[PDB]
Amino acid sequence: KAASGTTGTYQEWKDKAQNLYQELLTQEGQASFQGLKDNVFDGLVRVTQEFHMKVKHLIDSLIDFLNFTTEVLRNLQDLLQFIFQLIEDNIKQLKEMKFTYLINYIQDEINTIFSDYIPYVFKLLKENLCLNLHKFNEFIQNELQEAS
Amino acid sequence: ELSATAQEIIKSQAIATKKIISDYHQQFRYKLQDFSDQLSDYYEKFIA
Repeated sequence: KAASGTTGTYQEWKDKAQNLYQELLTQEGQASFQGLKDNVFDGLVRVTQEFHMKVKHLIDSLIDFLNFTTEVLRNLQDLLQFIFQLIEDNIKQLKEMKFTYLINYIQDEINTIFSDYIPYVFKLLKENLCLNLHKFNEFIQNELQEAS
Repeated sequence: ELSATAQEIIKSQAIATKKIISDYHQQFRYKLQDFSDQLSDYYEKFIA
């Protein structure tokens, strides 16, 4: 009974293992993460806009609270709004220039290099060895002639 | 394959496991019979 149950459970779970293998292949392809980056950038933009509104409201309320300085506070409000706009622009840029591409690029580069460039380097070493040996022979022949 | 191998191994073990006990129980009984027979002639051997 124990053996039967164990075999049944293993065969049951074999399928999800292959599903996870497919998911891993997709991840190595780097094709399921960019969406999360876009979502987080959108959330960041939304939160930045909300905080922009809250901060300007706070400054406006503070002016009246103090009156219950003014020009400086208004200029500070304008500058803070400018900084908020800069932050929003930077977030939009970061969303535009996502980093997901270079990971797959380097993965492909290493996969190609291992199977392509390494044998060529070995061949370079072999050729250099033979060439240096032959040059050694030439130079020793010349030196021996001079010694004789 | 592993499950089948394990099942056949345990099946092979079980028969010999039973066989040993089956062999030993009958001799266990025959020993009691022999001892009971022995007790009968103790007094006569002693006296003789």
